[PDB]
Amino acid sequence: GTIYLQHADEEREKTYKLAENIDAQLKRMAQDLKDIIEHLNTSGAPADTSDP
Amino acid sequence: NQTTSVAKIAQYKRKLMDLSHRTLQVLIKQEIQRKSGYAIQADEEQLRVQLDTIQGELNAPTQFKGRLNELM
Amino acid sequence: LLPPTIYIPYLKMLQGLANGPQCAHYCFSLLKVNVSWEHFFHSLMLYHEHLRKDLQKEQDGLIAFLQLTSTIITWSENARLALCETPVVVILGLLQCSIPLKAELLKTLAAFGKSPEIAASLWQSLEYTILQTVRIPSGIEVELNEIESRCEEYPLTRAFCQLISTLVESSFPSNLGAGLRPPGFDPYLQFLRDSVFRFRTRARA
Repeated sequence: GTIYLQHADEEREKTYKLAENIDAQLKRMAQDLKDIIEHLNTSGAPADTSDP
Repeated sequence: NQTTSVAKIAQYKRKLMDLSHRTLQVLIKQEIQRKSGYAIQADEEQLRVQLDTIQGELNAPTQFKGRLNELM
Repeated sequence: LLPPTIYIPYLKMLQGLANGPQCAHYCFSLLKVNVSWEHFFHSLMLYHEHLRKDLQKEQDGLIAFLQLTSTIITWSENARLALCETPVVVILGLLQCSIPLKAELLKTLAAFGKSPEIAASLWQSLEYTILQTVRIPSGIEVELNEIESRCEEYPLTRAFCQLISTLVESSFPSNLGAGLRPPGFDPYLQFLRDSVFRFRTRARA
């Protein structure tokens, strides 16, 4: 609120906003990769998953 | 106690990661609002060089496309 | 007597001698005519370079140098301009350096400040000397920061106030700070918010 009662503008902030999304994004991706691996594992022998 | 207590450990861990994201986000906004000031550069660009690299690396091209979904 | 310590006490002793408006005048002439004022500023200039290039004995010498210049400049007349133009440029340069001293040069600078229009060199020095490092966003706080960064310690502030009191007495340049920042005198007053807001919570009455 304080900063708003100032001259104006905000800046060089975007870069960080990019950094967090950038850092965040791969986290997105790890999940997807996890979501793949499980599927691959799932594709594997039938009639009894519960066997030894 | 142990088998259904895994719940707390997993829950705790996720909470940790979300708090980490907020920690980082609050950490980041304390460096845009106090910090411009429009001072900011020096070390910053180096951060910024690292970040640039990693980011469109990723992008682009290459990776995404091809790979993820030749696989899916 | 050249020995640094003798030299500094010599400066102090003379300050004491400078007392009357009349005596002050003689002290002015002593250096000017029959050690010269120029040598004195030179010493200050040299110390300045040594200090910055590098980045108690000196404090003794410098403190004395300033004590003396202050005493005379205060008790003088048209002469003030002459000393002003010359220590003004050098004193300004010294202020940029950290120094313990900052306040003291500000006090001396103030003595130099003249009553008339020819304040302008002084205002520019001050604005330039707050503005230079600071990065100002378009808000108010960034401006306060410029002052706070530079005027770190108590002596620095008191000196600053004396200089400002003098310059503000009756005048300043239009569109001050033009080029670098939002112009005008206003940010200085904001700074006082930092000061007399704080004052209530001094140390030390």
